[PDB]
Amino acid sequence: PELLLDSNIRLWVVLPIVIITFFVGMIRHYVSILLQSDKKLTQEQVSDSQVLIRSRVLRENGKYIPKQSFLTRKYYFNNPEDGFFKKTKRKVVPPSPMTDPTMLTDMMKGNVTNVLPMILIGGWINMTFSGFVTTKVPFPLTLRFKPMLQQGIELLTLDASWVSSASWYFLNVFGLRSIYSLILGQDNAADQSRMMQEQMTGAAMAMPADTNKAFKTEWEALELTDHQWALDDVEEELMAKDLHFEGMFKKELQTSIF
Amino acid sequence: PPFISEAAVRGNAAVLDYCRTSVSALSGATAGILGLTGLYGFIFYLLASVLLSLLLILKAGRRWNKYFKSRRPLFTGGLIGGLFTYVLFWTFLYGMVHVY
Amino acid sequence: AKVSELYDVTWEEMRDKMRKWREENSRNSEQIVEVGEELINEYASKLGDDIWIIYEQVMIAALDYGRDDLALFCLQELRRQFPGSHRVKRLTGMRFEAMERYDDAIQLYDRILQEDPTNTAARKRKIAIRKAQGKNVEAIRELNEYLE
Amino acid sequence: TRVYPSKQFDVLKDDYDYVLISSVLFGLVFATMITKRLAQVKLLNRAWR
Amino acid sequence: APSLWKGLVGIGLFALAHAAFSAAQHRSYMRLTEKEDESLPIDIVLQTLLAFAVTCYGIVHIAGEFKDMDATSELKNKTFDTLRNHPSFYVFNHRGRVLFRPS
Repeated sequence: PELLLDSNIRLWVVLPIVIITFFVGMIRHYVSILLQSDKKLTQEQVSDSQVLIRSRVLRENGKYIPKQSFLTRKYYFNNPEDGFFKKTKRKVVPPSPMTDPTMLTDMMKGNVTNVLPMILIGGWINMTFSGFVTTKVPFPLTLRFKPMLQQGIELLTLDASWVSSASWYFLNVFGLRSIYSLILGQDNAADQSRMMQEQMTGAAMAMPADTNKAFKTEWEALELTDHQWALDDVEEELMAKDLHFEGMFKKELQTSIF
Repeated sequence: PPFISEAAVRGNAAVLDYCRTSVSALSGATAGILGLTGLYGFIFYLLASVLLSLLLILKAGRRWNKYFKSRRPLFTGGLIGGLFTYVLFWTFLYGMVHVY
Repeated sequence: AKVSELYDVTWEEMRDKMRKWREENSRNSEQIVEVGEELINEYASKLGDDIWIIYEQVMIAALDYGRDDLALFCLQELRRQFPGSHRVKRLTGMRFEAMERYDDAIQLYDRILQEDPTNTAARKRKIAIRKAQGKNVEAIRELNEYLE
Repeated sequence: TRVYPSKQFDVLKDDYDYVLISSVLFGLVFATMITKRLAQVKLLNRAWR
Repeated sequence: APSLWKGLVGIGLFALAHAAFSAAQHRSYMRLTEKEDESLPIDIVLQTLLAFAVTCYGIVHIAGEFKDMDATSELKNKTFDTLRNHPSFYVFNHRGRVLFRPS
């Protein structure tokens, strides 16, 4: 411990920067909520979505269903003579994704270029305070980080532990990343780093990019799935005991009628 | 076990993460108040996390099978991000008191 | 018991009980209006967002129970803030159906459909108007139409 | 006199306008309180309409 | 019960802050005196740990929800009578309406 600092630089740099980043994050979250706009949904697309949900629910929950009705559903969906998915065809948009290009694009897109706006804020903050020493980090650091860490102090003998305001605010950004969700909730959009990146639950889950292709894919998926009546096994309950109905029947006396 | 509700699971996970982040935040303040070296500080953070996990298991005790399907998230969960938010409050009060 | 009940409660518990009633969508219009108008005259201070749903619920119960005066009293309060709101239009149409002149309610539903194409509630209310007006066969056909 | 080896790295910079900093600090809170009610009324209007 | 936990957490936080202030005063005194590389008193350190352990006990009790995993248990009390009526279809044609009409 050395480099005795003033008590006026801690009350005019640390607290201001902390409040600045806190309120910047909160303002960003509130503005993100405000700017959110609804997307128009057409009735045909809605019906397509509901049919997709129906077929997916049939795929998921198909064990607890009569075999005759299950085959009737599957025929109605398939129906080689007419076919609902076969005849009903909407407009088709020419595509562009390709196998190798999209396989690579999965990584090329990513979220690589989402740090620059925070770098702009850090640059402005460092521009305001040219020669300053905010705090020291207990973690030992290597001298090859000193140019990025100090960036404005002409000292070669000094250690890299003493950080500037730029890295101070940079670490302040991710320090409250998990703290923002504490006051807001699980779905938090106050991340200062990802400013332009849209983070939301997502309006209109269903995205039928190619209605016909999705129709055919579900048509073959419903042909692949088998039928196994999970109701046919009723003998397990046959030889058992009934004591839970004695269970809250004891605790159903205690409540009277209002 | 045949049918599982996502709302209850989400609530359980949210509560778990909330306590994990709060305990980590206070662990950072304690270490910053005392002032130690990096190795000892990281060991102390790990010890605090282990104590929190043990208390979390003690909270459930019996009938825990209905509450949590497994125990891996209880032991290993939010160890890196929690450390990221703990390092901030460790050095926040460290240099505020000693350096200043 | 009325004074005894009104004594050993607080507004928080009463509001929570009304919320639980909404969750269980029970048919207790008498008690809903009994606890509805009581908290509108005792507290009437805060919880606007809750009290709008409470206004709608109380008027819905009053349409069932015996009282159109409170129904219109809540209708004016609902219309004061949101001038254009389709839910209030649906509610007014339901009350109009309850009173007389079903045709103007049908016309209001037609206009609502003209404005917003995707309005399930108005179609359901029309299906219910023809459930009780005509035979159940036509209502079945229209319910099948909307369901399809 | 006092000699400065390398400018200054221990004392607060002389040209540090507090009016701008205080104005920004108060404006952030003012804008947050302004946008809070806007978000609330937007949510209410979207829910009702 | 929750109010007691909240008060205990607040008291522990206040004690932790007081311990921080005491440590700050000790270091301010240390900077006055040359050399004397000694540590802070163990009593206030133990008070700090006591305040840290107490505040971590109520922080877990304040948010305890632990809902049941199985989806059948919440609908174990709900009756089909309430489910039979729906809020979409409500016909306003009943004998109670004409019975309550005069009054």
